[PDB]
Amino acid sequence: TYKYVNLREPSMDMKSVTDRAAQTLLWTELIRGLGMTLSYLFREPATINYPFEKGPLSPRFRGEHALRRYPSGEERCIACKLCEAVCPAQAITIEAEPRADGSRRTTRYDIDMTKCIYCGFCQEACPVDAIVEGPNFEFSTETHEELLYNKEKLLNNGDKWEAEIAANIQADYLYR
Amino acid sequence: MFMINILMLIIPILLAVAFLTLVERKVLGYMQLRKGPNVVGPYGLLQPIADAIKLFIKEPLRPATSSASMFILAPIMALGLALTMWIPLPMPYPLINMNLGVLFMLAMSSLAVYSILWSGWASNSKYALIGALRAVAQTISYEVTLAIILLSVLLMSGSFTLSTLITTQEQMWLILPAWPLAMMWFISTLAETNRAPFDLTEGESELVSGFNVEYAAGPFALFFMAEYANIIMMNIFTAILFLGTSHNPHMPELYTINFTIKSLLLTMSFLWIRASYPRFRYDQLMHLLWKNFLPLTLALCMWHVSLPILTSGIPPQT
Amino acid sequence: EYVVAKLDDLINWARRSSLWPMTFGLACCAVEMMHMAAPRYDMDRFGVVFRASPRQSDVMIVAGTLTNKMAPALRKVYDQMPEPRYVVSMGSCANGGGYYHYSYSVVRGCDRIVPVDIYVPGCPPTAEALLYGILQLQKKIKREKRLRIWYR
Amino acid sequence: KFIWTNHKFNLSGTPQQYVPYSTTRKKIQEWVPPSTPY
Amino acid sequence: ITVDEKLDITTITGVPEEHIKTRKARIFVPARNNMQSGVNNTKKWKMEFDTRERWEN
Amino acid sequence: IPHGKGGRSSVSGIVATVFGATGFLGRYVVNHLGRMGSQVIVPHRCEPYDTMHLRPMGDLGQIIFMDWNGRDKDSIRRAVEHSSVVINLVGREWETQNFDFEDVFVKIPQAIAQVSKEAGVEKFIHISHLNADIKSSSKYLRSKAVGEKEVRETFPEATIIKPAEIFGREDRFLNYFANIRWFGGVPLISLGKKTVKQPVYIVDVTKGIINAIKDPDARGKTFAFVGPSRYLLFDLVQYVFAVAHRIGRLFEISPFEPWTTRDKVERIHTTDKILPHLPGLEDLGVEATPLELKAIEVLRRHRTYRWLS
Ligand SMILES: CCCCCCCCCCCCCCCCCC(=O)OC[C@H](COP(=O)(O)OCCN)OC(=O)CCCCCCCCCCCCCCCCC
Ligand SMILES: NC(=O)c1ccc[n+]([C@@H]2O[C@H](COP(=O)([O-])OP(=O)(O)OC[C@H]3O[C@@H](n4cnc5c(N)ncnc54)[C@H](OP(=O)(O)O)[C@@H]3O)[C@@H](O)[C@H]2O)c1
Ligand code: SF4
Ligand code: SF4
Ligand code: SF4
Repeated sequence: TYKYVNLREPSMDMKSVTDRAAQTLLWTELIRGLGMTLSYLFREPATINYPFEKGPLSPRFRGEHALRRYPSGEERCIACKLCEAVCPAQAITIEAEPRADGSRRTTRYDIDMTKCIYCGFCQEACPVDAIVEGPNFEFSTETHEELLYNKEKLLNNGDKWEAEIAANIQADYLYR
Repeated sequence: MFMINILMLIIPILLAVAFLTLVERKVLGYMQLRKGPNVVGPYGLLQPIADAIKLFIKEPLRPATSSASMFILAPIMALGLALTMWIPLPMPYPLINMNLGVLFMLAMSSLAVYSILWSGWASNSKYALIGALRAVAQTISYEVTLAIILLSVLLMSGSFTLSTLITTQEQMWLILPAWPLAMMWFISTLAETNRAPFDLTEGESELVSGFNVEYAAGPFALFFMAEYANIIMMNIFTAILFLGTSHNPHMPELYTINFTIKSLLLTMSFLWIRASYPRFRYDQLMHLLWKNFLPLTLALCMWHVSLPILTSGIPPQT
Repeated sequence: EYVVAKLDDLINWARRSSLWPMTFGLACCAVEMMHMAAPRYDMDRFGVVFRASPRQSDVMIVAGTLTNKMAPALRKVYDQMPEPRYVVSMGSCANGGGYYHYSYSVVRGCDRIVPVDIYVPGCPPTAEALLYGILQLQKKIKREKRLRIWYR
Repeated sequence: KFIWTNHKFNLSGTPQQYVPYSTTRKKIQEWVPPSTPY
Repeated sequence: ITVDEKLDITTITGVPEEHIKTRKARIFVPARNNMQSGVNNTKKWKMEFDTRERWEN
Repeated sequence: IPHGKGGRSSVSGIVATVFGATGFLGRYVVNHLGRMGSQVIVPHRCEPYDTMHLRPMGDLGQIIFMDWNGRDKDSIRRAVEHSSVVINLVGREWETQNFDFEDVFVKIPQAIAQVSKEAGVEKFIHISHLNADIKSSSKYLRSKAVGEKEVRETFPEATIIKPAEIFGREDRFLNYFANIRWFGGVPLISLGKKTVKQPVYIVDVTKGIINAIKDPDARGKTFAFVGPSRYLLFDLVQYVFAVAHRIGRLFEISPFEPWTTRDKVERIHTTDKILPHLPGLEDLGVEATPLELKAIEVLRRHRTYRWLS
C-alpha cells in the first residue's frame, strides 16, 4: 500500500500562528525534550560490575576447545579426519598413526587459535562426539608463539573443567 | 600578608578546575544511564590526582616544523588572563576594589582570543592553521552581542562598579525586569567560550581536534586547565550580575555559603546541555547572530534608556 | 636507597590507572567494541576514557582486517604516539588474520607490522574477553623503571 | 577422576607459558657411517 | 571501422615475473584413482606445473 | 642444514647468540638475522620494555629472550650451551657509577669467554677499534686494546674485528656534532689538523659480520675495516653545519649522562690511522661506502626541505 509522511500544510490563522510564534521566540519547544527527556536521570544505572559480577550466556555458547574422554579414559577422538575436512578456515591439523595395541589414535593435533573463525562446524561433524567448544573465555596471553595448540595442551584444557561441559550437552543434545 | 591572601586564591581554585573534570562524567554519566569513574576512588574522588600525574611524565614532543618562540608565550597566557580575571570579583570582599572595574572584564575578555590566534598559527598547517583562523572569526562577533547587553542593565543600576551591584539587586533578583536580555547573556558565554551547542572551535565533528591537536601531554594540561578556568568564572559572574545574594555586614560567611550554592548550580548547566544538543555548521553559526540575536539587543537598548527617564527613576549614581 | 622502589608505587600506579585508548574501527570487530562503551559493560568510568586524537593517546587498539593499502597508514600512526605506548590487538584477524589469511591482499598478521603486546582470540571477542584482555594490561604493569638507572 | 584437583590460570609468563613444540617421531633417519676399521 | 589485418603470434609479457621461462607446465588426462571404478573423473584435459621443494617449518 | 630460500620463515641452519644487542649496534645486526633465518638468542640486562621495538624482527619463534647479569658465571653458561657462532658487541662509553669500567672490557669479555670456549661454541667473535693502541692513550680507548692482548689468549680462533669511527642513523658518533648548538663550535682542540678518521657507514660493518658469520675459513685471523676515501679534513665539522643549515632512562630525567669532560673530548681526536696489512675488508666484502652522499639522510634539521648542496 502506501503512507505519506511530511505532507502537511500550516493552518494559516491567527489562532495558530501565535502558537508558532510563541515557539520560535519563547523557546517553548526545545526545552520540551532536553529540558526534560534528558532528566530523567533518576533511573537506576545499568552496569554489570565486572571483575566480580558477570552476565548471561546460553548452553549453546562457543569458545575455548577441549577433548573429552569417556569414563576410564580413551581419548575419545578416533582420528577419522573429519573435523579437519569441514573446517572453513583450515585451522585443524591431524596426523594419525596406529597405536601399539592396534586401535588407532592421533599424534599431532593442532588447532590454531588465531585462524579458527568459531564456526560450530567442528562441533557438529564428529560422529564419535569428541571435540567440543568449551564455554570458557579464558584467553589472552602475551605471545603469538603461544596460541597455537598441541594435542597435550588441549586435553588438560578439556579436563580442567568437564563439570562445565558434561552438563551442557545434556541440556542441548535433545534439540539437534 | 597581602601576598598570602593572593596565593590562597590561585591555589585553592586549581582544585575546582581539577575536580570539575571528575564531575564532568558523573553528571554526564547518569544522563546516559551508567555510573561515573568508580573503580579507582573508591568513590572516584581520587581520580584527578592520578590524571594530573600522567601527563607531565608523558613526553612533550614539538613539531619539527614549528616556531618555538611563539610556541610558549602563547600558552604562557591561557593561564594568565584566566587567573588574572578573577581578581576584582566580589565574594563579598574582592581582593581589589576597582572604581570602574566592571569594564575591566571586557578588557580581559577581549584579550584572550589573541592567544588563540597565536597558538594555532604558531605551529603549522591546515588543521590548526585555517582551523584556528575561523574560530577567531566567531569569537569576536559574539562580543557585540555582549557589551551591549551588559551595558543595558548598567542603565538600571547606575555605575560601573560591583559594590553597587549588590545593593540594587537587594530584594529584586535582577532577572525579573530584563528577563528578555538574561537569555542572551546566557547563550553568549556559552557561544563565546566554545562550549557544547556551538562547539566548533575545539573539534570533534567538524574537524579532528581544534587547536589542541599539536600539544602533547606536556603543555596540553594548561589549555585543558585554561579552558575550564574561563567557564567557571563567567558563570561565577553571571550570578553577581543577575541572581544576587543579600550581603550581610555581620556574618559575611553566610554570603558565600548561599553564593556557591547558586553559582555552582548555574554552572551545572553547560554540562546539563552537552548531553542534549547537536552542532551548527559554521554558516548557520554567525548567520544567526547579525540577522537574529542583534536587532533586538539594539532595540532593547532604546528601551532601557527611556524607562528610567520616563518614570523619574534615574538610578542614584555618577 | 629504598626511596626509589617506593616511588614506583606511584609512577607505575599512575600510568596503569589512566589510559586514553585510540581505537581502529575497520571491520566487524568494531561493533563489539562500541558495546564496551555502551552502558551494559561500561568501558569509561572504570578508568579508561574512550577515543581521543592520535597525539594524546597511550594504548592503540587494532580491530579488523589489515589489507595492503592500510599498512602504510598504521605504522605511521603508531609512531606519533608518546612514549608509554603499547599495542593491544584484538579479534581473530589481528592475530594471523582470521580467515583471509591465505588471500592475496591481506597482510598476514599485524604482528609483522608492529611490536604487539597482548592478544585476544575470536570473531568478535565477546565484548567480555576484551575487558579481561585489559585487566591483563593493567596487570601487565608490574614493571619497574628502577633497576636501570639504579642497578647498572 | 581423569580431571584435576585444584586449578590453574591463563597466565602471562608464570614462568610457564607452555610455548608449544612438535609432537612427532623423526622423518628420514640419516645413515650412520661405519666404525673404526677400514 | 579499422579492421587492419595482420599476423603476430599472440604473446603477453610482464604480468608474472621470472616464472615465465623458468618452469615447464604439463597437459595430461587424469588417470582415475583405482580404488574405485567411477569413470567420470576423466574427460577434461587439465594442466598442472612442476613441483618445487616443500621443506619443514 | 640450509633449506629453501633466504626470505623469511626459512632455516639456514645457523643458530647464533648476540650479547648486548639493545643499543645502536646490536639492534642493527639482529635485524639482519631476522631475515635470512636463524635462531638468534638475544639476552639483555635490565630492560623489560626497551627490547620490544625489536620483536617484529624475526618471523615467529626465531628470536628468543633471556635475562642475565654477566658477573654471574652461570648466566652466560645457561644460554650458550646450544649455539653455533657467538659474537660479542658488549661494552660501552663512560665509566658507570656502579661498574668500575676497568675490567668490563677485561673480565666481561672473558666472563663470556668462559664456558663458551669450554662448551663447544665455534667461530666466537669480539670487537676491537681501529684506534686502540696499547701505548699510552686513551683512558677509555685503553683497556680495549687489552682485550686484543689479554683475551686473545683464550679461544685461539676469533677473527676479532677492527673497524673505524662509524656513522649510523641513531648513532652517537657524528651526532655529538650538530647537537653542539652552544657557545660555538669549538673543534678538538681548537685545531683543524688531524680530522678525520675513516667514517664507514654502519651497514657495511653489520654486513661484514654476517659475511663472516659463515665465511668460511676466517677463524683466529683478525681483520680491520677500511673506511671510504680517504682520510678527511676539518671540513667534516664544517660539513655538519654545511647541510644542517645551522634505553632505560627514567620517568622525568637522568642525573648524569654527559658530554664527559674527560676521555670523550680527547677520544674523538686521537686519530692514528693504522696498519694496512690487515686483509681486512674487501676480502670479507664486498662493501665500501662513501660519506658525501649518505650524510643527508641521517641529518635533517629545522629547514627539513632545502638542500642544494
Ligand atoms: C609573558 C611574560 C612577560 C610578561 C610579564 C608581565 C605581563 C604584564 C601584563 C599586564 C596585563 C594586565 C595589565 C592591565 C592593566 C589594567 C590596570 C587597571 O585597569 O587597574 C584598574 C585601576 C583603575 O583605577 P581606579 O579603580 O579607577 O581608581 C582607584 C582609586 N583608588 O587602576 C589602578 O588602580 C592604577 C593602576 C596601577 C597599575 C599600574 C599600571 C599597571 C598596568 C601596566 C601594564 C603594563 C603592560 C604590560 C604588557 C601588557 C600586554 C597585555
Ligand atoms: N667498533 C666501533 O666502531 C665502536 C664505536 C664505539 C664504541 N664501540 C664499542 O664496541 C661496542 C659497540 O657498542 P654499540 O655501538 O652497540 O653502543 P652501546 O650503546 O654501548 O651498546 C651496548 C649495549 O650493551 C649494554 N651494556 C653496556 N654495558 C654492558 C655490560 N657490562 N654488559 C651487558 N650489556 C652492557 C648497553 O646497555 P644495557 O646494559 O642496558 O644493555 C647497550 O645496551 C661497544 O663495546 C662500544 O663501547 C665500538
Ligand atoms: S573428533 Fe571427530 S573429527 Fe575430530 S578427530 Fe576425533 S573423530 Fe575425527
Ligand atoms: S572451530 Fe570453527 S574454525 Fe576452528 S576448526 Fe572448528 S570449525 Fe573450523
Ligand atoms: S574476524 Fe574479527 S575482524 Fe576478521 S572479520 Fe570476523 S570480526 Fe571482523
